[PDB]
Amino acid sequence: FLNFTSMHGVQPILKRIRELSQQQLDGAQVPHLQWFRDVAALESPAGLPLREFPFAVYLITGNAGSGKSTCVQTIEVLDCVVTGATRIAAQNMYAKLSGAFLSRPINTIFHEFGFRGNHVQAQLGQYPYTASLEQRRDLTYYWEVILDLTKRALAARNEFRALAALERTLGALTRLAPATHGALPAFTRSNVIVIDEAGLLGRHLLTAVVYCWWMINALYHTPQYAARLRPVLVCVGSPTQTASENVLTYLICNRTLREYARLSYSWAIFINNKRCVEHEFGNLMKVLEYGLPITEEHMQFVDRITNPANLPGWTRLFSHKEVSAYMAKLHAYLKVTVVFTLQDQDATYVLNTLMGYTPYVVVVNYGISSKLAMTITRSQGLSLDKVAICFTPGNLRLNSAYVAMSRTTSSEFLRMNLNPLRERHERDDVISEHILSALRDPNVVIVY
Amino acid sequence: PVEVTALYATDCVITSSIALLTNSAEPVYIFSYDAYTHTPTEQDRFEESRALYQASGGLNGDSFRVTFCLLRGRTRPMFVCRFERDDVAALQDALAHGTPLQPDHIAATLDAEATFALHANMILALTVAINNLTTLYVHHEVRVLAAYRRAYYGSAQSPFWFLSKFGPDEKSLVLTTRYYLLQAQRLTATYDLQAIKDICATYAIPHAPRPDTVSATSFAAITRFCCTSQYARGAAAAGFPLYVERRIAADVRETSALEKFITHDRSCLRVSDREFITYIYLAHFECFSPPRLATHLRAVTTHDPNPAASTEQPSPLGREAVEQFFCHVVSFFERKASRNALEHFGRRETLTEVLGRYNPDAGGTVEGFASELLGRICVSLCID
Ligand SMILES: Cc1nc(N(C)C(=O)Cc2ccc(-c3ccccn3)cc2)sc1S(N)(=O)=O
Repeated sequence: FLNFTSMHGVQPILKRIRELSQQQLDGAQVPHLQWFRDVAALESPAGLPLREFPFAVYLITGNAGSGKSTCVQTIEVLDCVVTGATRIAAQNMYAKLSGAFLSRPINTIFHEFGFRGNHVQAQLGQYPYTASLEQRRDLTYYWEVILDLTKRALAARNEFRALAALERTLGALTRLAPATHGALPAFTRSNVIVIDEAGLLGRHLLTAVVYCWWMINALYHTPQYAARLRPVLVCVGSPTQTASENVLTYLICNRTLREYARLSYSWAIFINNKRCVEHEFGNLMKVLEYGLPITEEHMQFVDRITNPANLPGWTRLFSHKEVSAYMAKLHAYLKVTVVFTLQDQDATYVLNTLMGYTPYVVVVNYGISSKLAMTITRSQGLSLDKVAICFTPGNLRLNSAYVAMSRTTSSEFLRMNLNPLRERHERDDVISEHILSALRDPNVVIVY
Repeated sequence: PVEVTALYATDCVITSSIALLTNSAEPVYIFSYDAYTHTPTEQDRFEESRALYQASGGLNGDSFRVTFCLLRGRTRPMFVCRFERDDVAALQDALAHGTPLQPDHIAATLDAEATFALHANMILALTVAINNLTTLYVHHEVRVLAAYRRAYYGSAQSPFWFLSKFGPDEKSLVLTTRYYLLQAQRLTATYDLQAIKDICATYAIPHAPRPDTVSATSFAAITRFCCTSQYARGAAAAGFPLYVERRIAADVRETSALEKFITHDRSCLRVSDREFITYIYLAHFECFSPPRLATHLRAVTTHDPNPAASTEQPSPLGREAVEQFFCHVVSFFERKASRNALEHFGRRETLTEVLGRYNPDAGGTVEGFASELLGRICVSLCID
């Protein structure tokens, strides 16, 4: 069907990735398991040596609705571990890629990477630090997690070395170890790790993923480890619409990471938006992003709610408390009015599917999803059709405006209170400058 | 000797396959099947592929080597049978009329050396795990079953899966399934499934009404729904892979030729940022518009499978650089964008057009809504 004559632009992509992961490292640079010991013994990050954990990156960026997921669909001629940054993203790619062909249950990066329960409740960044790829600052940052993960991994092998020894009697049986054992993590089977929507991750989490991948590959002596094979993270995401510092931003901005990764030769940009169908909205969104100058002409189209009276089935995007106030008053007045009234929200549930009750309300328990009022920050990733924005001035940033106005297919369903392009608004043009220079690079690949 | 790759199925298939190797089993269905002779001009390639199939004969060969397989690599063999006897008749029935192959014929044709050659490493692995012929299924059964679940991934699907993923139409099912799962690896075309579906849609060959118009339940009838299809035998089945290559050649020629112009002009236009983004989107529109994509897809469409006919004609996609690539060097990138959006998005009328409709500056409606705050105190500027 005609909408997929950008698939031809996806093949060069795969070539690079196939080129990028076939590359073997030299033996003196491959990390050795002894490194991951005495990390388990070191009490405070102060004793970490300068050691370069290798990796490669092939980055994917573009607005939502650009078709950035079509690349992840096409990466099923390559052996890969597709993973997501949020459970929502993981399920979204499960549905997206399991609708096209076979697909193993896609987990978040935290199910890979070993992240577990006793890791959310961990304060981070307490240890200080004062460039070279020689990563240490990231592990110092994210050290409670890294330390606990390494201690757990060492505390609990020979699943792979045994087959290697048996073949040393007579490298094949090593590859069949995943088929035989049902617990070995997915980092053990491939070096291509695709991360959907990488902007929802911390800039330290790149180094942590590279670290734990090498750690599992060493603690298990998996064949790719024996092949001097290096991690290849394919970070698909939206830099401008997603937000510390982003992994995608970390890669696009940091000059030593931008030159070790050699991005200009290893980056694809998705320029299209199959979602929006109206021209002026498209031009506005094209400006918001790409950081073009704001004109009175781009005004006069943005020219073209707190009361719950009249916009039923419209989501009011507010910062954190205003949502609570709105929903509270919603429930409070619907008492005197289809619906009725009975922790991420404020208390008391509306019957709009959330209509039936007993207490498996419709489901095991009663933490639920409303999709009625939900903040701008949480609005990211979730694509809607029933938007109505409530910007507050004095802390207005065009990142927030560009997000909030881009959750919906058509501007016919767009409402808000103020003009974010008219009031005082903070310009964060550094990402836009980088992306726009990137487009202007002959080695970068661009897909319409 | 006519080699054949058969993607069979069983009403799990892993349990039946292990049992069949074990000589301990259910009838199987050759869903899609390849056919190739070992050891050329595309004319000769089409002729040989055609002559191997036949309108009448299921397969023009006296001796057959059948690798039965299941679902990088998208299919993986399970066991290799041979057919020299008059049991070849059963193979002809299965490949031609879709009749299931009974287990007894399989066992009588199971070439033990080749089948167990490609299993030995897996038995070794199972033993090693247990230590920490194939008949480990008698004791430590569940472990062997689970390991072979993990080994042949997604080889235990539903009929609905093959019917849904691999096409709604007969043509899509037969040809796309066969190509993608078998001939892509055998024969280039490391393309996604949807890509080959789109290429199949362009394979505009003579369709034929079904002698018994049916469609769709479970694993009994999709085999007869495919092996009897006109598309599985003859010029169509013999010319589909060659046309996949030809279509990709034409496309990639056009797309790469236009990427050259875009990429160069993208890295040489010393230009303002506004005009840069205007230019990038204008170039992509002028090259790959829905109208021009439709024109090129028609230009690459074939109507007769034989590459000697080749109803496809040379494409105009790239030669339409004349309209936009005047970049020899109000600016031109804006005015082309205008004379262009006017076409593809519509006429945006004008302000005077509605000022005529109001002939509110004097019409009382200036105080018709602006003076009607209506309790809210367009409106509230300094609400799209
Ligand atoms: C007439 C025309 N139509 C054109 N299309 C189809 C488009 O822009 C399609 C599009 C629309 C929005 C975006 C986007 C960009 C950044 C953030 C969000 N979304 C990308 C792509 S481009 C031209 S023109 N006037 O240059 O010939």
